[PDB]
Amino acid sequence: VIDAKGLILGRLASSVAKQLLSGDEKVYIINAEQAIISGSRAATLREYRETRERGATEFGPYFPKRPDRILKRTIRGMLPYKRARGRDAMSRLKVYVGVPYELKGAETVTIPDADMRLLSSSRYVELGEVSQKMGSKF
Amino acid sequence: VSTLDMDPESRRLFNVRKVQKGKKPQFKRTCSHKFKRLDDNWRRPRGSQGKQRRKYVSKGALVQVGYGSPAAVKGLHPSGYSDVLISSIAELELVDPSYEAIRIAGTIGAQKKALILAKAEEAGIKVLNSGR
Amino acid sequence: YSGMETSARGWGSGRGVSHVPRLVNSSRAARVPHAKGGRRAHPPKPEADRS
RNA sequence: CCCUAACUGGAGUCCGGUGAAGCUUACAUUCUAGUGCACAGUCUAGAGACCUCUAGGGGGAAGUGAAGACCCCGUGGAGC
RNA sequence: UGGGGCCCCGAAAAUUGACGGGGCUCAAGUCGACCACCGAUACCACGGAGUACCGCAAGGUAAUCUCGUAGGAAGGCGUUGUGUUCGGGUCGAAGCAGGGCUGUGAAGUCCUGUGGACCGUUCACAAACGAAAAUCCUGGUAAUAGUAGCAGCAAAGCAGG
RNA sequence: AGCUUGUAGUCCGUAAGGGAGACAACCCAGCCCGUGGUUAAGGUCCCCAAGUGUCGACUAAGUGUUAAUACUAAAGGGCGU
RNA sequence: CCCGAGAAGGGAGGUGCAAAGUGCCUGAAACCUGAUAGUGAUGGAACGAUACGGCAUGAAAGGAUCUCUGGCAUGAAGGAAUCAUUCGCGAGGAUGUAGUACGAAUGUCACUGCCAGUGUCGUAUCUUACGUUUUGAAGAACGGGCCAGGGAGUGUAUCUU
Ligand SMILES: [Mg+2]
Ligand SMILES: [Mg+2]
Ligand SMILES: [Mg+2]
Ligand SMILES: [Mg+2]
Ligand SMILES: [Mg+2]
Ligand SMILES: [Mg+2]
Ligand SMILES: [Mg+2]
Ligand SMILES: [Mg+2]
Ligand SMILES: [Mg+2]
Ligand SMILES: [Mg+2]
Ligand SMILES: [Mg+2]
Repeated sequence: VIDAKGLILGRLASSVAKQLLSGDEKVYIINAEQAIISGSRAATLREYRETRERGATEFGPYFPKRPDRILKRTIRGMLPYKRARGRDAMSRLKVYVGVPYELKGAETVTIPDADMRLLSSSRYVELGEVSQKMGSKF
Repeated sequence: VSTLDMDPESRRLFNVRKVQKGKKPQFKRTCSHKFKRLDDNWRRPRGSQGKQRRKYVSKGALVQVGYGSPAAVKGLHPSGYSDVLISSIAELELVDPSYEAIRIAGTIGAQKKALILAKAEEAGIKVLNSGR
Repeated sequence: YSGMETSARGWGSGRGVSHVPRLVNSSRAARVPHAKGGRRAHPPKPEADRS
């Protein structure tokens, strides 16, 4: 159980991907909408709106809108998910927005190196705001 | 029923050949599995663009003398006893059972093969093919 | 003239078959060493001197 | 033709009987971009994709038919 | 005011898409240095094979040998038959399907099943002597496919026995 | 001009294996077989084995994350830093 | 003798060492039908090479100090961990411990009954088929639907080595 409040998206995704590729633990990532993405808000929204409206309707990348599914997608990128190792790793990963009912009272561990206060600027937006501006309801 | 007369140098060479011919590839022809017209025997690759003739490591192993067995134990049976193809009873009088072992001819009938095996059992030569 | 007393001629191109000689009234190939019933390319000669 | 509609008979669709042919190295559920002899379903990186069947018209397979009939070359021909 | 580093505007293209992708902001980018590790068939070592030359032979040397198209040279495997030596076979030959063993390999030999009459080998010698391919040739047979056709020019049949 | 025509060297053609995402000829490397070890090129956040490595600065533009290169936009300007 | 409308055909039954059972010797592959093993309706493709596992087989031809699991002796190349000292802004280095413990392999003693192999499937790395024309081929260049058999340096005369 990883509390993703105030954590960088890529650093959290890389840490969780390596942990799942260690290959034993089911990892729950609560508060996925409160993850941080560095860079200016205009560039972040421009990249995410370009990636959202990319593919074809029969073939193209159906990039998600929910924050938990976007975080799941980002962790999916840093895995060999087309392999059996990657498939097992993605089956052993659950991402939630907010705190689900079965995780109330549970114990959490947050990544030290993926902290958002290690950054040295005000240029960031949360993953929840990017999901909300992509039209998501969460 | 005799002790194999193989010195420890030839025992080491025999075990060396056991390992190295365990690791030796089968040397099938290129693309033999794709077409049913092709056989399982080795034909040298000849096309200018073929990947096996270019010695791609993913395409197999080229036939070459580096794969050869050790010179001392080459041609020996996996039991270690040297092989002498016996096509008649007269070939049992020019072989000694201290380090060898016979192989009876395939076309031999029971009538003469029984005599061959009786003469080998009385003489002591090891026999690889027989019945019981 | 073993395999060679035929009067076959090729069909040329434009028919989808090979260019080998074929009979004047059927498509069966003749007279070449790889056609069925064709002449033996390089057969023994009675004028050879084996002595 | 604007602008297509309805109806008739024969096909087609479905059913019983009979019953061929043409493409085909292999695999093949694809889509994008790059690379590659500079026009890739098979390579590289991603994205999608449960399988099987029926009907549909033809986007693609640089679809099939065919040793290009245009241009050049041949110390190749023919006719004039 | 001059000389520099990075960045910015200048900067518009046609299927959705390319830092290889995810993503990354005192970096997971750029610059000046540094440390430790990873990572080849290279290098080292061990055991083995082949080759080159030398040695009568055992054997000796090779850091100064081991990739390879056109091509030259050498040595071998296989089919059919002749001379010659030695043979196998109804107590089951050849051939055929699978498998074990040997050999770098060509291939050889062996075992299981079927078969019903011939088949090899030593030393030499000959060839109508080895196929994966020629829009190759002959034969057999698929996929297409239970599909097209069995309609257009004369739409012809139904009841009873 | 990934144009055409030369010259010196080295390559592909006829060149494996390792690495650049793929890459005829770019880097290591020229290669008999098996095992062990250590390195070359290049890399060490994940995909991917090994650094969320150290020191001193820069960049705020997702610029960049592209040795060579047919694969990488200029002149001009900036009281951007 | 039975079924069948049946001089078809099928079963039962018999002749024959053997159905070899009327283009009938052996009876391949392509192609087709059924069974067995593995996998299978979440799945990525030159169909394979290498290593490790699951399932099935492993009777013959393969192993019986052979297969599995450990101790001891000698151990090439390489070479720690831990601890102490000292240096270094730091990551870390040097020195000693120590060329120690270990380390491919070569022997020996216990221990065990499987192993080599075969079929299929999965996991990890690598490979875009073959021949040809090509400077360059996986080519959207040419050839092949598949299988079997046939299919290409031969003789005379003359010159040269
Ligand atoms: Mg004839
Ligand atoms: Mg032409
Ligand atoms: Mg001319
Ligand atoms: Mg040659
Ligand atoms: Mg053929
Ligand atoms: Mg009708
Ligand atoms: Mg060069
Ligand atoms: Mg060269
Ligand atoms: Mg290379
Ligand atoms: Mg050429
Ligand atoms: Mg043939």
